[PDB]
Amino acid sequence: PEEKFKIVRSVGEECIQEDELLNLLTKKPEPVCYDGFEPSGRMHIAQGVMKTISVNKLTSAGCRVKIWIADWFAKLNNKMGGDLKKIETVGRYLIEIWKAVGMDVEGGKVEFLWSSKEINARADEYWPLVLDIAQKNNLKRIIRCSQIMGRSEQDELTAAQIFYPCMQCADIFFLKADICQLGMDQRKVNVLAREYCDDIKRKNKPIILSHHMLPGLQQGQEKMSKSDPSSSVFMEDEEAEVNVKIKKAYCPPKVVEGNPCLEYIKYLILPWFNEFTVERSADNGGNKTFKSYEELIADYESGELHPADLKPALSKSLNKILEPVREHFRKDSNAKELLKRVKAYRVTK
Amino acid sequence: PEEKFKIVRSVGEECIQEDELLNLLTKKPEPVCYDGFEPSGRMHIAQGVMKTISVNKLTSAGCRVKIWIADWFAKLNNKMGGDLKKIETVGRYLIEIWKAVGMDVEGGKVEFLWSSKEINARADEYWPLVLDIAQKNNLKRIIRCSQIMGRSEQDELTAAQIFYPCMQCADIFFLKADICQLGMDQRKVNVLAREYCDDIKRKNKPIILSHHMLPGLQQGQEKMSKSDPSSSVFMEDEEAEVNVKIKKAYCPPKVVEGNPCLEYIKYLILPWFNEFTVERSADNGGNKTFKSYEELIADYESGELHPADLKPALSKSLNKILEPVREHFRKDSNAKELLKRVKAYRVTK
RNA sequence: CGUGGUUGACACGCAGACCUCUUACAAGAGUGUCUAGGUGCCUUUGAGAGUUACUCUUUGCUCUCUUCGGAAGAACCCUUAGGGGUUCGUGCAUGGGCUUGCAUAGCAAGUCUUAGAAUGCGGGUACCGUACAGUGUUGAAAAACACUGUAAAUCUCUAAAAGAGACCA
Repeated sequence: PEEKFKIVRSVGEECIQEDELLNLLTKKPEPVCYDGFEPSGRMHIAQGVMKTISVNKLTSAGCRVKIWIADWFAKLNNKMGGDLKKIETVGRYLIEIWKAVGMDVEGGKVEFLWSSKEINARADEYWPLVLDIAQKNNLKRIIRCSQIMGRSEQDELTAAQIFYPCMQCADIFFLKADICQLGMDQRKVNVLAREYCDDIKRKNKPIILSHHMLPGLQQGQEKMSKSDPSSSVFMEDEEAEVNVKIKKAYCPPKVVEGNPCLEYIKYLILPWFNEFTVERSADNGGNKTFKSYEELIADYESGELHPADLKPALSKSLNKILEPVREHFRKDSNAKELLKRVKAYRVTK
Repeated sequence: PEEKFKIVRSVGEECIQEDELLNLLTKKPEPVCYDGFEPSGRMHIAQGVMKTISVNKLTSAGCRVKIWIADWFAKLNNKMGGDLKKIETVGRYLIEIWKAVGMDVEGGKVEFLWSSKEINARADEYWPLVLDIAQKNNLKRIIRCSQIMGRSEQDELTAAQIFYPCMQCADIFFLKADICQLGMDQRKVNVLAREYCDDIKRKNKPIILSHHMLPGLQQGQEKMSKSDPSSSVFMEDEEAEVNVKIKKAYCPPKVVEGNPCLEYIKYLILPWFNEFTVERSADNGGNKTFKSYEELIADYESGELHPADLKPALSKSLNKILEPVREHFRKDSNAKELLKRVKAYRVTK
């Protein structure tokens, strides 16, 4: 079990109640992890590669991971104009990308679930729980959780934008979840779920594994936004476009803080290949391999590793990791049609 | 149609867009009526008998009436502690109550429908509507739709309590109703729904048929309260119970305003019996029969009809109205069991 | 913006931008490309009636003549030629004196300029260069002529928002 809490804790930067997670790993042989995915259009890299890495870490630890294709969450946030069929197409696109990028679906440990079909099948189990969470939480607590949706508390929130935390908190218990492996922004609704467990006196509270929020490619972008395609790497971005964005990616010399390129390295590459090789001419210090992020940041700050070397090796490696998905969507006809339809849709706020 | 227009109009104290109502009666041979009521315990007279009078008078106009069994909604309001089983038992109690009191169901024009059952059978049709109502209306408007559960906007609100108004407003297009026969009390959510569709630019708003809110037997009670059985005559109340409640009922001499006995006559006896007979000794002016309410008020204000004579006649007529219910619940085993269980349930605020 | 070409084509002095390559946004290379807007007016404007649980208001969708003349320009019907019957096209806030809150002059307000087209702004209305899709011609490439359109391609093809009068979990 020791390696296991290491393997899983490596999934998220923030882990609440580490001892209880250890207990769960020790006692219940196949913990169930989940994350929610609103199909809101083209999905950027932090969504694909980092999550594939995380789910692979979990399944290698023996965890069952449920990928919640949260369609009504997408409509509740008026994605795609709230269109059922476009949203279904986008979800199929996402599943295809995950299969292509190297997600261990064939392992039999990853199950992709639709909120509409699944919840439609057990409405009686769910809706009472939503009513209960909604009843046991005043409005203000629900509104504070709006950041799960990407909306501030000052946003004019539709009453559905008020219910949304209720359903998303409920899914935690609907799905009988053990580990909430999600992003930072899901932290408020996850705490809503624990305080609900406190209200309903369920001893077994869910473990919380909140993941690092991958920044946008431009300076000061705490997170990639689908609204700025140049600031977000899309998993279907082409070789040249990878290159262009990266070149345009912010990467000040000797400055690690707020330097996105180093962060994407840290959270994608070293997790992907265990090391980062910067290929350099003999005159400029020759080829160099970074097996760890500390070595990379040291060589970056000292000035031995300049951004002009990081970014090219960086985009090289990014295009490498992305090439299999390019090949899949070039080869698979249904995936190709899904890609064309998804790019044919307008991104909505 | 003018006959139909008058008949339907007489049901409610306030009838709105009378032009639209006349148009509907002329163009739709069988317009759709309904009532939504939380099964929250013992049935008092204003809720049973007045509703029976209105629904029967409407069905004689050829109208179809859908009685909305508000079990899921009642659970939203925590009736019987929100226990759906007790809610269902109370609903069966109330249905057999209407049957005993003289509903025209055998005419095939009255329909009892279950909110939980129908919503589950057509949840795909329902839930989107509630969402939409949530969207097009801010929080403040839905809280302004608070009353249809009862409290003012100031009392503490949970999120389920915010589902409720939009859920009723969705009931509208869920039921395909053209005229909504309910009390004055459904009003601000009524325009919640008109605003809803003005926004969708549909073409035909349904009519309201607002029933008078019957006061309690005590001074200053603008409406009946089940929290006060002493101010509430229950349709299963024995002759002694009715007589005592009427005796303690507020009825100042020569004062018509706020005299619940007079409104009780107006809305139960004259509508039910077409007349009101006050039995008095030859010395006390002898028996007098009131066919119209104005004659009753003229004699009452002039002092010829004293409360000592009005109250016994009121109690006699009310007991006459309630005797069929007593006989039904005395003879029918299932009705008697339902009565036992409903009386056994603590009316939960 | 100018140049030689009288002129269309053809090249040059400056900017910008679309695409590629590099490159840390920056920055640098490539002529593959393009780059004037006008001629014309209207458009601040009675009321009511309707937009799937009340009224009304701030706004939006439909029915009667569509307020200083209101269908501006267009289109449909009929003509000796002058004309006529019909439809569509319905923009939004302020002033300026009038007096005050202010010793008169910000901002607003009680009044009018049906609208001082005055101050700010879009849409439709023919023509033109431009560019392309389509026709016919001159045309060996290129270029050009005339018509439809676009230049702000296109629209809630109906998921129009808010506000004031009430009985809860």
